[PDB]
Amino acid sequence: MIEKQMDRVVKEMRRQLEMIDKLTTRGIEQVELLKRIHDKLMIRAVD
Amino acid sequence: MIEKQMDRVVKEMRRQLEMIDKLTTRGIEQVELLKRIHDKLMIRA
Amino acid sequence: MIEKQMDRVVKEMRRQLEMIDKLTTRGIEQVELLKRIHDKLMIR
Amino acid sequence: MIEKQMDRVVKEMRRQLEMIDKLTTRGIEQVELLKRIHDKLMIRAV
Repeated sequence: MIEKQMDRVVKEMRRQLEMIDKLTTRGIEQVELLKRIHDKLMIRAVD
Repeated sequence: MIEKQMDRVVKEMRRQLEMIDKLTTRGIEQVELLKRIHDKLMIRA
Repeated sequence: MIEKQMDRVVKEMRRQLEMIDKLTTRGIEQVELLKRIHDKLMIR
Repeated sequence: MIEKQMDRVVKEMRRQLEMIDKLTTRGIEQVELLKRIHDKLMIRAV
């Protein structure tokens, strides 16, 4: 049945997109951590 | 200064990741809409 | 010597974005598995 | 109707995913640009 094949695909896509979402959130955390590093450099760049 | 180049890049990356996030959310909505389509098909046969 | 901390973060971001890339490519495959399903339905 | 509706959805998703892909590639470029910045910092450190 194609409807059962469609089901397997839909579940997989949901699962892929949820992972991409988790990774994206983890990336945004890293970007903040990168902003903090930029800041430390700026503080050191003055003295 | 490198530090100002780093700043421009960090800001850009955040902006890219926020877009990817919006698109991902939009995709999950579409996947639900696809689950609804699969259900209609199940009802039809 | 933060730079080592910056390094650890940059490597991790590279790793995260490469995963997102693999998943994105897997999604595009799926999107075509779906177009084939659409086609089978049309043939019906 | 459902078949054509499904088609709309699928085209939309393919478009969303291709954008995510472009952005991901742009992120990878930025990460390289960041590696280069780290290196410059290393050179300036000594």
